Amino acid sequence: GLLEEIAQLLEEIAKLLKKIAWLLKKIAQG
Amino acid sequence: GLLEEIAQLLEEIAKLLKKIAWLLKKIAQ
Amino acid sequence: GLLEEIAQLLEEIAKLLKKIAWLLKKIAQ
Amino acid sequence: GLLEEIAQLLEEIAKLLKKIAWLLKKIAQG
Amino acid sequence: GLLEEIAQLLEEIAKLLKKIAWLLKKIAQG
Amino acid sequence: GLLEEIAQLLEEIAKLLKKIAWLLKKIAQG
Ligand SMILES: COCCOCCOCCOCCOCCOCCOCCOCCOCCOCCOCCOC
Repeated sequence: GLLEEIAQLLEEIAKLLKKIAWLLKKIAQG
Repeated sequence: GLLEEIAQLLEEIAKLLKKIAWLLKKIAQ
Repeated sequence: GLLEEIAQLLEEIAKLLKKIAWLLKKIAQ
Repeated sequence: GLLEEIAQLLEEIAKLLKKIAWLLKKIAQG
Repeated sequence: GLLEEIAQLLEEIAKLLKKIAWLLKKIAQG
Repeated sequence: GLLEEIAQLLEEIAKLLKKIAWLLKKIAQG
């Protein structure tokens, strides 16, 4: 169903934001 | 530091998005 | 209800984004 | 500067999310 | 670099948000 | 409809995220 499809896409965005946060922590530890 | 604080805020946003996904599956069921 | 919970989570996300913006200005200034 | 421009764009995204929340509350009310 | 990597992930987030937007439009189509 | 408005707001957020991605590339350049 399409709501389950959107839910999976949000789960994918959440994973990408976590990846950005990890990168910023590296910029700060710069 | 300020950049580390921003990163922690992004992690909080991700947790909120996962909660939205859980709610959407409940709506569908 | 489930949709209202989703809206509340979006409002929380917006507050977190405003905090990130303030921190960016402190980095700049 | 450019960081201040990004800050402004994040403030705009926050405003737009707040609008989506407003709209979802309206769907739920019906 | 790390900023360019963040930029790429932000672009992917934007693409997924557009897919969500399209699925929302399809939900409106039944 | 309201879902369609939400979809368009998500598209606008996606555009702002793309602009942030551009500015981050410019900061890196720079
Ligand atoms: C039937 O009923 C259906 C209802 O269906 C409802 C569906 O509702 C769906 C809602 O979906 C909502 C989705 O929201 C996504 C929100 O994404 C936010 C993304 O934020 C990114 C923020 O990124 C910030 C990056 O900042 C970098 C700073 O870098 C600084 C470097 O400085 C270096 C200078 O030198 C030190």
